[PDB]
Amino acid sequence: RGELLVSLCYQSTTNTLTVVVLKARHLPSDPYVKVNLYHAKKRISKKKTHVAVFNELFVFDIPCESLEEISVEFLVLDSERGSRNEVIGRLVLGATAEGSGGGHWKEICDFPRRQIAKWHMLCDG
Ligand SMILES: [Cl-]
Ligand SMILES: [Cl-]
Ligand SMILES: [Cl-]
Ligand SMILES: [Cl-]
Ligand SMILES: [Cl-]
Ligand SMILES: [Cl-]
Ligand SMILES: [Cl-]
Ligand code: NA
Ligand code: NA
Repeated sequence: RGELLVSLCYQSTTNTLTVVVLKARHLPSDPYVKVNLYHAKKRISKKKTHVAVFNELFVFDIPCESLEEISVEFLVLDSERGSRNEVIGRLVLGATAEGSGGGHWKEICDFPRRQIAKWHMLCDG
């Protein structure tokens, strides 16, 4: 399913979360990335890159005092005129994400104000 390089930084003093979509590799196409921010299970924000180096920094406002019920969803999509863009791959980082996102997310919580970059495997989405 391919790989996605993301950097995250929990700027806790301002309650912001910065997210950089850097790049994808080994994609199976006209890729862009959509980024959804969830509070508990409600989407509270969304971003997307242009349409595979992406190099795009986003700043999210966190409405609560911690990242405990926050999750970030990355979708790598193939842009195609005249039909629904197909999800090439998917990545969720959060407090109960599979393993990848999970530990990257934990490290973000453990080292606030640090930028931590990591390669993650994409899943089906
Ligand atoms: Cl490689
Ligand atoms: Cl989209
Ligand atoms: Cl979406
Ligand atoms: Cl949408
Ligand atoms: Cl650039
Ligand atoms: Cl932004
Ligand atoms: Cl890595
Ligand atoms: Na935001
Ligand atoms: Na389309």
